[PDB]
Amino acid sequence: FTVEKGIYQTSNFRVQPTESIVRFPNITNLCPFGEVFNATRFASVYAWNRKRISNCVADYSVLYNSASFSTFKCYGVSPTKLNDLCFTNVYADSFVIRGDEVRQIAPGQTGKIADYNYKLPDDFTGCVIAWNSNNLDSKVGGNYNYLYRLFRKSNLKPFERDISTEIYQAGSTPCNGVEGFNCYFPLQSYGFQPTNGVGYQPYRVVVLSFELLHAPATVCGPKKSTNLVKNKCVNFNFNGLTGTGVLTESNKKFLPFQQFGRDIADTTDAVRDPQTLEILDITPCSFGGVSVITPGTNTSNQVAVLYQDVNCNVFQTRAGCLIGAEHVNNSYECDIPIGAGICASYQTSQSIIAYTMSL
Amino acid sequence: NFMLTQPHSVSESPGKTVTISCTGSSGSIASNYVQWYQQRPGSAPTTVIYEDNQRPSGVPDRFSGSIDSSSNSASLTISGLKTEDEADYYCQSYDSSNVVFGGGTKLTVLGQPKAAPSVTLFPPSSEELQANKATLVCLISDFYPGAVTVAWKADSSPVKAGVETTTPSKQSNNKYAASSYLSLTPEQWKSHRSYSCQVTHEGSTVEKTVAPT
Amino acid sequence: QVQLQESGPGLVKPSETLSLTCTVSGGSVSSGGYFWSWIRQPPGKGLEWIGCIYYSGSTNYNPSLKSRVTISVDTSKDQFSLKLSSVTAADTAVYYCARQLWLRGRFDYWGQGTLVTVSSASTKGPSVFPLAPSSKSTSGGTAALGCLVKDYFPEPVTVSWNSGALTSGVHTFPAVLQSSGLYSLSSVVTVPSSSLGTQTYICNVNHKPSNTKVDKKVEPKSCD
Ligand SMILES: *[C@@H]1O[C@H](CO)[C@@H](O)[C@H](O)[C@H]1NC(C)=O
Ligand SMILES: *[C@@H]1O[C@H](CO)[C@@H](O)[C@H](O)[C@H]1NC(C)=O
Ligand SMILES: *[C@@H]1O[C@H](CO)[C@@H](O)[C@H](O)[C@H]1NC(C)=O
Ligand SMILES: *[C@@H]1O[C@H](CO)[C@@H](O)[C@H](O)[C@H]1NC(C)=O
Repeated sequence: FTVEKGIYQTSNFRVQPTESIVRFPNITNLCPFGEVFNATRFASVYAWNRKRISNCVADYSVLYNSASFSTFKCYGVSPTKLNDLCFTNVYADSFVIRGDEVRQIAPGQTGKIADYNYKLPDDFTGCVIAWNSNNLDSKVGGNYNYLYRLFRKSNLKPFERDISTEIYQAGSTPCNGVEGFNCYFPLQSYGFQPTNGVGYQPYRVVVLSFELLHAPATVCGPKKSTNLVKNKCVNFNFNGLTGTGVLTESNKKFLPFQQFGRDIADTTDAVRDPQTLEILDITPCSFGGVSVITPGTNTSNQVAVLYQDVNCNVFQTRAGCLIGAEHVNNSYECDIPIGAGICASYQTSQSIIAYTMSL
Repeated sequence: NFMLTQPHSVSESPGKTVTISCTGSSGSIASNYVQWYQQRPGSAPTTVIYEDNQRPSGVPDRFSGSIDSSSNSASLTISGLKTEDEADYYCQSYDSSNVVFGGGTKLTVLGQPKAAPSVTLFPPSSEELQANKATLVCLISDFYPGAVTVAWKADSSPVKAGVETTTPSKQSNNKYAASSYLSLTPEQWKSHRSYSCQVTHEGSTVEKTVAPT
Repeated sequence: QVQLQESGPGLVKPSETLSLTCTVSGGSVSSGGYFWSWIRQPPGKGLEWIGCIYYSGSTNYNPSLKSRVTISVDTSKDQFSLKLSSVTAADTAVYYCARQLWLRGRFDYWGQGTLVTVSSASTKGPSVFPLAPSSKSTSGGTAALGCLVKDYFPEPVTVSWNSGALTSGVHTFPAVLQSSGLYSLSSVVTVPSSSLGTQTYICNVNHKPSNTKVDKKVEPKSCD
């Protein structure tokens, strides 16, 4: 309850950041992926094209605002919140199908195509994009270039392709691969025609599934670019660290292949801005703690608060910031030490003053 | 030419389960996303379901939707009917760059008993007569059910020309209110000895009469 | 959050041009990559889709409403407007400006619906006539009196009794279309017959679009 004259450390001063600006990309780009949706010709369902995408920035907004797709189905994730969510790999399964068979392509349905060509599992989180392009993949006289499977011995595992051309056996008598009795070919040609209606034209159906495993994000959606702020205690995340500090204008340039910068003490204190190739320094804001100057018990009641290594009645001393004690140019013998050759005392009403000590 | 077919009138007692359908004519119902909108009378519609099975944040869990793609019908299941559920239900589609809505469903619940329609008759005013106009006003109030048939009379001949009547509207005391107006010339008002308005309500007839005095 | 508020007149003449603008507060038209759409709803009928717009020049219109919908976006004022040509009497619908997050999906935010009425006449003031109670106007211990509002254009008209001091028993009826263009209604109040000759009853009919306020006193009928 009684405090004597001297410096007492009570707590620490923390400069909490007020803004959090994050900027990974600078612009938007995409790898050649639309070529499989705009190719000269497609593949059948017995042997469909399989595409893998790796290490490529890609947005799905362009693949939606075409205003030309007749149908669109994506389960597992909301269509408007899939870009910011990040996965590992995207599998593209492109094939052709008729107008009466787009109904059967859904998780949990039976039929003759969804069970014999491509089985959809219950935990199917992909998107199905289908549209009509009958003016290119069909021609007069009968377009029979596309194939599909009609017969199979038993069920097939999902995400499995079958290209077996063996003749399916219905009974117990072998046929030795002839067009005889009690056997039939499993592969049958399509019936595409440019003068068809709305339920038997060749539609292009693609499947965009996602991979979820113990791997970092490789191909997903980029981020937006916020405003650049400098000389303020602002938290940032420039591709390797969530650091809070001021961003001053540096005078040292980097080699044109580096992104980070460390020091002798091995602390990341320099990062190149991806927006304009600007080299910015990093310096922490919270420095030191606080101290209280007390004249003593039965002498005074007011106190002076000293900041240790913080840059700002108020006097900017060489040992931080001192508030609550006026500065006087004369010098006496000092009693309460502060540091850097300047002390504080209680003299003439009477108030706490700070002065350079006399030797 | 793709149109969504919806049941125009659907009624169910509170606490039970009812199913609202939405059938597509040409396009398959699993082709495009189906959105159900519950709109209060005199209020903006609000989205109560999206992606055909996902409930937006705020709506109760009971707004469950199912897709019967074989019959090309979209289904919306409601469990535990309440008072606030009485609203118009519309199902949405997209077809091909042309958003198509549904016919509409009126969730119903199953409060005034039969009430007699107090009838009042008013003759034309002298100020209206000085304006070369005349109007006979018949008032129908405090009645239930809200189905009243009016028939003006000129002494004994029924009057149909210039007759304007109002549809019954619910009052504050759970009853209904209505009116009938007979536009007339000042000469025709005094040509007949008397004019009368006859109100038929559930078989019973209440008649008032007025005369030029 | 964001909100959508419509403007423009609530009336339009037949074979004219409609001008309804929906303004945006709390958000940006160009930012976010979302769509705008206009949806109308006739009274007692289902919702009808008119058209949708982007912040660019992309537009798609209903096939039944094609070659008549003109919608433009002005990002400077942060609003978009819809222009309609050859409006008929069947175009009477409540216009809703709804924000659309997914082009094939839900209209998450709906603006409040402005009422649009198409009628063929000149805006005219109402004609208020007193409704005198008499012996034939009372059935029992209570009587009735009112005021007649005839030959006005447009809706709505408000009627108050004794400057709103009388509310019990007051019945304001919905308007009905007359044989020639205009509307007609009445507002009546049930009163005990003892205070017929001792209390003054004045109806206050107000017609804001024509800027006409009429106060008409109601007195018992005098035989002449
Ligand atoms: C990102 O794009 C902007 C605008 O095109 C450009 O100014 C900036 O230099 C780019 N940054 C890169 C390519 O790192
Ligand atoms: C395919 O090519 C056409 C014309 O070159 C183009 O308009 C379209 O956007 C491309 N992509 C798809 C998915 O149709
Ligand atoms: C303290 O900050 C002020 C303004 O931010 C600046 O003028 C002054 O030079 C700073 N003090 C030191 C020692 O850098
Ligand atoms: C102290 O005196 C010196 C003498 O020149 C003057 O420069 C300085 O401003 C004075 N300081 C105060 C706080 O009065």
